[PDB]
Amino acid sequence: SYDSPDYTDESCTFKISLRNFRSILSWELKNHSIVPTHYTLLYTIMSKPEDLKVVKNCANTTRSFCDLTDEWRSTHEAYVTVLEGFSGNTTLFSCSHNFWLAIDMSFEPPEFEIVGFTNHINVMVKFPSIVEEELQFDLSLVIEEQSEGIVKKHKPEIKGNMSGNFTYIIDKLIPNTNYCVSVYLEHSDEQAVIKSPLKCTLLPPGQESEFS
Repeated sequence: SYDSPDYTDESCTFKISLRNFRSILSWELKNHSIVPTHYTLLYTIMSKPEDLKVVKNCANTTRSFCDLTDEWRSTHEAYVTVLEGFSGNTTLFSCSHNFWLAIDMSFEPPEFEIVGFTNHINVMVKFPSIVEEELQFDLSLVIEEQSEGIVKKHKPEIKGNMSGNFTYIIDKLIPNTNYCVSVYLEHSDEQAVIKSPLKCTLLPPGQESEFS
């Protein structure tokens, strides 16, 4: 019992996710009274809010999460999006949001593993096969190493590392080092931490017996 009534009839909350450096934005329009099925994902760029587009296949669509790999190439812009959802045949809502990709860039879907050796770590971040030489990105990757209780944030040069089986090795460690390795990117702040579900790969723990 606090604040105003729980307006659970239009959460109008949208989220964007970057799968293999592909943009995909979704929406969260809660249902209370009317039951809207089809929606229309409309998007634009903050610098030009007058250039909104009802993306094909994302207009009156009885689906929710709409994709956009080459539709939001303005990585250096805040893709302002207006998702207008009509309940059945009538317009029931029209909400917008300034998507800060350049500042948010949510990366997670990509594949990633980490094999740990008795005395070292073998981290492999599986980013899509792409030739950065034609990449409009300007983001890095952060290999966070949480071994045996020790948390760390690695940020290897992604100048050609975000194009397949990223290869990083966390060394300078002693046997028995179970580390949860996350794969979050960094643009220029400590708030863009898309720390995906880590990977806790251990090494042959050298905590065996003890003799001469």
